[PDB]
Parts: sequence; C-alpha cells; structure tokens
Amino acid sequence: ACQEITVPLCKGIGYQYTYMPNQFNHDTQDEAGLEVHQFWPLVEIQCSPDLKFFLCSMYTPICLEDYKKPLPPCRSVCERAKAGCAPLMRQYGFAWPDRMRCDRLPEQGNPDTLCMDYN
Amino acid sequence: EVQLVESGGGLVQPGGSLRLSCAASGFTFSSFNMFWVRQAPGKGLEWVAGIDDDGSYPNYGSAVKGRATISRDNSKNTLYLQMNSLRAEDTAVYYCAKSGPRPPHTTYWHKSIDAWGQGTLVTVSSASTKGPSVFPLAPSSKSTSGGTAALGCLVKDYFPEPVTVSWNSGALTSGVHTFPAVLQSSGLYSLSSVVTVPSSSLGTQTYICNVNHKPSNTKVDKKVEPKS
Amino acid sequence: ELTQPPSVSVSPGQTARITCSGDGSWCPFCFYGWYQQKPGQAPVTLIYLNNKRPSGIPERFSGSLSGSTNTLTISGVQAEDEADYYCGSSDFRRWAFGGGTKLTVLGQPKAAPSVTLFPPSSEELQANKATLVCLISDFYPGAVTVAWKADSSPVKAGVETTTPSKQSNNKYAASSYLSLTPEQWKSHRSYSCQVTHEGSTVEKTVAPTE
Repeated sequence: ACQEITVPLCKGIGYQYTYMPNQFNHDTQDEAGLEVHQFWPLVEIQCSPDLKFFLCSMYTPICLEDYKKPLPPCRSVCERAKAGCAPLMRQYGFAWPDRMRCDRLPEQGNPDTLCMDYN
Repeated sequence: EVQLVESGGGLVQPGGSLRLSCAASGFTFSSFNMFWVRQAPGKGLEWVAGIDDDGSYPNYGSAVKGRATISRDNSKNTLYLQMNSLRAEDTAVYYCAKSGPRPPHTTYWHKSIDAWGQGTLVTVSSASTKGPSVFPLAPSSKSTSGGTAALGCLVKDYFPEPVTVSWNSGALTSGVHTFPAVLQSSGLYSLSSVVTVPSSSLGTQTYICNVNHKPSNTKVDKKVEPKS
Repeated sequence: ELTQPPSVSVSPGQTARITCSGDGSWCPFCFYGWYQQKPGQAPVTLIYLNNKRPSGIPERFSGSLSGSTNTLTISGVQAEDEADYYCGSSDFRRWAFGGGTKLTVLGQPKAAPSVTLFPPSSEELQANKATLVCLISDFYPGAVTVAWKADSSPVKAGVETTTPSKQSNNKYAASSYLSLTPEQWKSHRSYSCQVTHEGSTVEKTVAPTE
C-alpha cells in the first residue's frame, strides 16, 4: 500500500513513499498535489524551511512498508511553518488554512506517540 | 469545448451606461470564478471586474470601482457587467475570462485565467452610430493576375467599429483578408475585404460578402458580380 | 505592478525566454500566468499556476519560477509564434497584468508586394461618390508607403492608408483609398497607386474609359 511519491513539490523531503487516501480523503496523488501546488511559491520564498516537510508530511504522508500506523509530523513542525510564514498570507489578505492547523498535533514530548521532526 | 460569447458591445455616449452579457458553455458555469478584462485599442490588458462562483463577493479594479457592477446568473449560464458614467478612457475591447482549476475544500487557493472570450468592442463617443454602405469590388480581367481573380466589397462610412465580414456565409475562407479600418477625415470608418479565387469560378460560383456591423444591428449580404 | 521585457527577438528553431516579476509591493507568493495574443486575435492562456498548461496548449510552451520571477519558455520558435505575450497575477484582492512582450522571429523571407487597384464601382458612382481602392498583399517586412497619381500628377488630398497587418500567410497586407467626386473620376485619363517597398515600387493603373 506504498506508492512512490509523484507530487513535484514533495521530492527530496526525506522519504519517497506515500499512501492514499490521505487524511483529507484525496483519492490519488494528482488530487492532493493540486492542493499542495498552491504553496510552492511559499516554499520558494523560503519563509520557513519547515514548510516543505510539513505540507508533504500531511498531503503525502510517509508510507513505511514495515510500519503501518500513520506517522504524522509534530506540532513544532507546524508552529515553525505557521509563525514563520503565516504573517505573509496575513499581510496580503490570505489565511493559514484550517487544514494546516497545529493545535491537535502529537507533541514531540510524548514518548508513546511518534511524530516526525528534523531539528 | 469551452465557449464564452460576449454581447451588448457598441457605442455608448460619454457619461452613459453599459451592460455586457457573457454566455458560457462547454463547462460547469457555477464551478468557476469569472472576470472582466478589457484592452484599449493598441494598449495592454487591464483588470476590471471579478466575481466568485455564486456571486457574494464582487471585486473591481481601480479605474472602475464605484461605477461598475459584476454579477452572474447560474441558471442561464450568463455573466453580466454594468457600468455607469463612462468616460473616453473606457473605450476598449471587453473580454470574458473563465477561472482555472481550484482545489476544493480548502481556503487557500489562487485564481488563474483559463479561457477567454472573443471580446466585444465598446466605443465611448458622442457621435451617433452609422450603418455601413457596402459596394462591390467587382472582379475583372484587370483584377485577375495569372489565373487568380481578386474580388471583394468595400465597407464605407460607418461608425463605430467593428465591422466583420465573411464570404458565402463562411464557406469560403481561403484567401480572405479583411483589412484594418481607416478613420477618414469625416470621423467615419471604412474598410475592405478581399478574397482571391480561381478565374473559372467567377461564372460557376456566386460570391456574397456578409458584412456585419453589430453596433448598428446591421447585416449586409452583397453579391459581388464581375463585369468587364 | 508586473514588469516584462518590451520585446524579444529570436531566430527560427531557437528558444525564447520571457520573464515576468512583481514590484516592491506585489504578492511574492502569488502565481503568474501567461497569455498569448496573436495579431488581431483574442488572448489565449498558455500557462496558469506558474507552470501548468491547459488542455490543447503544446508542450513546447513551459513555465518556470525562480524567487518572485516566472519565465515563459518557447522552444522551436516558428514565425507563427509572432505575437504579444502578457503575464498576469492575482493576489485575491485584484489582478495585475504586465505591459506585454512582443516576440519577433528574425530572418523571415523578403517578399515584394502584390497590388490590386479597383476603380469606383458603378453603384457608388450612381450614389454620387467615388472611391479608388488599392489593396497591397503578400509582402514582408510589413513596411510600405503609398503614392497616388491623377494621370501623371501626384494627388495628396483625399488619400487614406492602412498600417500593414499580418494575413494568414504570416506575410503582410495593406490598403489605401482615394476618395474623389464622380466628376473627378471621369475627368482624368488614368489613376495610379504607387506602392514602394524596400526601395522598389510596384504601381497599378486604372482608366475610366477601360
């Protein structure tokens, strides 16, 4: 159940395999990619180096072939991508999407529950 | 096959009113945003009016705000644009422009322009409109060069622009060229349209040019008969 | 607030690159579109969402993004690619278009103009008017000046000339008119339309008696 990642913006993110449907019930990687595409200027602007990993960890979640419980990113990955960029959308009449919320994300502190995070 | 047809373009007196209507087809009309983009003759594209899928959040450009109103009616797949207090700086070709793919179920998405109409010319002048006088450009041996006869009809003394012509109700298109219109010293326009055709078909084929002058709701079908 | 180069010149088969960017206040995370306007035609979108081609656009048109600058890339430029290319961007509050870029394809062949001169039609004469019609076609480059002659004497008043425009050939056509009274049309022995192109003149002559 691990298809190779085909979404262009999600190349070089640390992992190369994903599963569908994702949390947003996208049927194919074409459906999700058209929603991640909207962020590629935000990535190119580089308002947050964690924005790259955060989106892909949500739209193209990691598909470990050994391990079959969903691995989400930590809330810290979201809070850095948020506050690092969120002012940019806020200045120009856009808004941090409700899909990219950080509140209910698994914290890095909890030792039971995993969540991906680099630095 | 996406089609966007704009009607209601013609002459509008300064300080007058304007209503344009864009008829959409080939796609789910209610599933895309919708915009009005204009282009003054020889100038660049200018942003005018934009509207969402349902019509709750109209958006307008600078040289238009407070004077225009964009709206849609998704029952008959029609977009509209109304304008008041038109000045000379409003003469332009007005384009109907469809939105591109948008990711559903998210509040973060950007608009694009996917399809363009053919546009309708809105001339802001105080002069009255004037239908055209159409005269034949009759083929002869004097207009035949090496077995190909050149023929046409002259569309003289009309206002405002544009004038479109076709030939044999659009069945003859090879060799047709309609020239730009010249503004004569009278303030009226004139143009010509020529088609080049084999010599023998002067007798075996009759040639009608279909002049259409929408601003004065006029339509002339002139038989171009040769004479020697 | 979108800027793009006014003109780009390329040879047939080469690759053209047109750049579009936003000014010091434009939405740096917004997308760029590209629309092509061939002479006298309605615009047609080549690129939306920075690097996406709508259905029907050939794949030699491509878009690329670098910071706040998008580049339209046209490979295998043919003479038909001669057009104006506008870029556009939207920050959800408004739209902004660029001034436009004119693509000229260098090295198109020279062509001497063909001239057709039409006398005033019988119907026009019976309406008490007279118009001479000089149609100039199948020439390149699109630059031409016209002179009229009553008999052999030049006539400057009453002439109107059209700026050359592309025909379906991707060659150029042009037109010129001489308005006269019916009395003037019958009073002379011949009228001439003198089209000069690239130093050389093509001239047609019509006679009322003919």
